[PDB]
Amino acid sequence: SWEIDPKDLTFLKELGTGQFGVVKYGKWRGQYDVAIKMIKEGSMSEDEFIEEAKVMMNLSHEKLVQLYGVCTKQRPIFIITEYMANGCLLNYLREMRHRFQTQQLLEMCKDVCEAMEYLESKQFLHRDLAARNCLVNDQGVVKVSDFGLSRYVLDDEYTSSVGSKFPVRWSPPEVLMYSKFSSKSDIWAFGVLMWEIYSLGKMPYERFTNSETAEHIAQGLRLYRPHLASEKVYTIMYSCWHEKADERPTFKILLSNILDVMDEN
Ligand SMILES: Cn1cc(-c2cccc(N3CCc4c(sc5c4CC(C)(C)C5)C3=O)c2CO)cc(Nc2ccncn2)c1=O
Repeated sequence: SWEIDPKDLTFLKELGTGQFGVVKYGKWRGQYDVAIKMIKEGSMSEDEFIEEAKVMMNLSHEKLVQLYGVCTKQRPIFIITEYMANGCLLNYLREMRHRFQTQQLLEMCKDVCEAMEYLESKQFLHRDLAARNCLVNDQGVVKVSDFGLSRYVLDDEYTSSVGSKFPVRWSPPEVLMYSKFSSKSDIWAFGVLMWEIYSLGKMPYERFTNSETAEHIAQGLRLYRPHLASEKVYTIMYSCWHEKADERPTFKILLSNILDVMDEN
């Protein structure tokens, strides 16, 4: 794992707080934009993360928010990542909702699907894919962020499937019932993400509680077709929500489906 010298980091701006505490914007060696997570003590299974972190860093793709390296020879430890000037996709969708062409929406889906196909090819699970966990750069490219980190979270409200922070609305039945994560639970989440994109950042199952969502999707309830989604596009997101995991497509197939819709237009 790349151990970055904290002396090479210059903090510039507060970016707010996430599950592991404060995140800042800064530069590495006076030139490269980076984000720096300052890992709050007690928020992360740190020994576990450090022991397992090299695989995460070796993940390299244009549509992933890259994990560059770590600073572990001090307290608190740092995680250093690629910086994305336009912030998280969920806010981006909401703030420009009157400006998007539908072709731009499909392109966001393509971006995320490319990232997820790559992770799938590495047998690497995201485990918390959602618009809130995608970021947007200065040229409008969407990238997937914080893949794999859900595993190291110490927060019972997040790790319990009946916790108030658990991503119930992005979870398939087998995750809610058995905590069975697989590439196919990332597939389900991706479908919900597509719905978030085409709904311009609406909350899935708004007005339903988490437990009501779990209850009803287990009984077959599915998100409705957003007004901006064509039938071809809705067919793609809907295919991600087969009750049976083994009936859901791969990200390779989804990518091929999305490319086909793009060509046709
Ligand atoms: C890389 N990066 C991270 C952030 C940023 C800033 C504050 C907080 C966070 N989050 C939010 C999401 C998140 C963490 S850790 C973690 C999650 C989900 C999880 C439960 C699985 C584990 C986090 O660190 C992030 C995303 O990692 C903001 C950026 N950009 C901007 C730009 C302008 N304004 C604000 N942010 C940016 O480029």
